[PDB]
Amino acid sequence: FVNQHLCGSHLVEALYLVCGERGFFYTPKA
Amino acid sequence: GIVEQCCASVCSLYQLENYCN
Repeated sequence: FVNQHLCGSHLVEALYLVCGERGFFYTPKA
Repeated sequence: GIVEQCCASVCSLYQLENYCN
């Protein structure tokens, strides 16, 4: 995606660069 | 979460979309 498989909030910065406006839903929950 | 896949493999955009609304 980015050039290297580096772990961090950069893939949440990527979720703002894609979905942006709504925040994010995510999986297991109450 | 599927964002630990980006810490251990070739991170891809379908992993982002498939987690939003």
